[PDB]
Amino acid sequence: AEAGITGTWYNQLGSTFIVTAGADGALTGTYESAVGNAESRYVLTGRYDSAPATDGSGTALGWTVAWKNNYRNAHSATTWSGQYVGGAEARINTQWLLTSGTTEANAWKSTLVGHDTFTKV
Amino acid sequence: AEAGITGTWYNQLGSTFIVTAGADGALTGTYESAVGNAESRYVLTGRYDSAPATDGSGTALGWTVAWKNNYRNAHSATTWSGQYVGGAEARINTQWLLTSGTTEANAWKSTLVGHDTFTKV
Amino acid sequence: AEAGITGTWYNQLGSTFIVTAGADGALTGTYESAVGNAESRYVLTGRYDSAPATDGSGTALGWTVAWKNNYRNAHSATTWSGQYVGGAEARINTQWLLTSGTTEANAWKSTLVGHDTFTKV
Amino acid sequence: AEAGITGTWYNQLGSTFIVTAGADGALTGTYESAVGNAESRYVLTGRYDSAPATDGSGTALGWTVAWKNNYRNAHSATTWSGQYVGGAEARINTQWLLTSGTTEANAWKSTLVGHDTFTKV
Amino acid sequence: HPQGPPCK
Amino acid sequence: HPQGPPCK
Amino acid sequence: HPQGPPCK
Amino acid sequence: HPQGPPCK
Repeated sequence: AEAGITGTWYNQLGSTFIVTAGADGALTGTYESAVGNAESRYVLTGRYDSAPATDGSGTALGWTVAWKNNYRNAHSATTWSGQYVGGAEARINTQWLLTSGTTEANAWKSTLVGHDTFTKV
Repeated sequence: AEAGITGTWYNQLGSTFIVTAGADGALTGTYESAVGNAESRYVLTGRYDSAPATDGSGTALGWTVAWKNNYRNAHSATTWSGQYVGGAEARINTQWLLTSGTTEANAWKSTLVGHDTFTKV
Repeated sequence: AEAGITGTWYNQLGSTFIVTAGADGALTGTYESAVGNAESRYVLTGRYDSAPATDGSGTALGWTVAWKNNYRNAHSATTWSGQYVGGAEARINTQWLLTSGTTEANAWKSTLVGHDTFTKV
Repeated sequence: AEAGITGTWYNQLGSTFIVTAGADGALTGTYESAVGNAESRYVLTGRYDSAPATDGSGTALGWTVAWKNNYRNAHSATTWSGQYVGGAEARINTQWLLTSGTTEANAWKSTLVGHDTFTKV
Repeated sequence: HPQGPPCK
Repeated sequence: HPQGPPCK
Repeated sequence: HPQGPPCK
Repeated sequence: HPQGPPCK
């Protein structure tokens, strides 16, 4: 993990995410939306739970991206919760929650749920 | 938001969370589990999407807590996705995802989902 | 359960649901949207897992409502997953998934998640 | 849809599901767990939202399975929410919620979330 | 959507 | 749980 | 789990 | 939304 997590990850929609996993559980980096234009980049911050694993379990982690930068303000934030599995074909399997700020009346429809799998290729 | 988010928040189970919302969307603080003993404290990191709101919408945010500190290593991480509503009775309504690191065979059962509402009281 | 589940349930938004829990795990009834006009009624079908409970656990159940009747076709369906707790103040605590039919391009945003608590009062 | 939904579906874990989609939105059938032994079969009931689709959208549906039959009583129920996409390679993309009956103290951990994709092959 | 609160 | 993969 | 209610 | 696939 940590060294194994640090790097560029890609998902099946065309998004790219680049993270540095720090020694004491920190996850810092940027998320880039498709097109890959100069600033389809947003800041991401998260944490991972490092442990001794004598049974090949994955490393639990999560991160958040607020969809606001100097070109866009989508008034929403997404959190990804999942685990990192390293090896020949390392991947991060996640489930995410995307919440939009709404008025109280629309709070019932404020959160979407999905899943993403990220690979190094 | 920001100034309104900074502070101590409590949920209906007895957990306490203390955050500082920084000028450029950062969320940094600590989460404390019930009992409230010296270190039932974990680091939390997140982001919030600040905007001009002329229609009373909430502020979207999210944060992550890896359940590892110097007394516990629960090999899991939780992410909370929701929105902050300020005012007389400000609250943060969230839905969360808690993922445990598992072996590949148990990956199907690695994530629990729930919801939490936090208040200043 | 079963006898305890059969009846009218109300949630915090103003929706009413009326179910009959059949002997062999069947759940059949109607869901009514707010206003409570003649046909804001949709058919619901589900199942519940009946067991001997010597430790006061809840009864797991779930049901589905397709949002189509003779006045509306909202091209979506919602499933509620939760448990029934009986007693003085019996309630059904649920988490739901509402999926809309979308084109493949919008499949990422097709599902919302939420939670509902239903009571007999 | 309807005729297109009726049939046998398989997911990536080895589960098989057989449904009949009735004229007025009903979904009735059986779910079979891996091994495929005589009774790893459970009853499933659900609904689908049929509509005219002039833009190639999927058909929203959902179903519930209570994990109790004459050989097993797993004290839980799962609901799948998703959409059916037909064609050369028809598939049903879903997200599910599996809730176990728990005591009130464990209600926080009663629901797992995941996703499944089913195909005809 | 029919699943929401009154719109009122 | 009956909803999982084979345990094998 | 540290995220739960008191166990008490 | 910035989190989606290309719109293309």
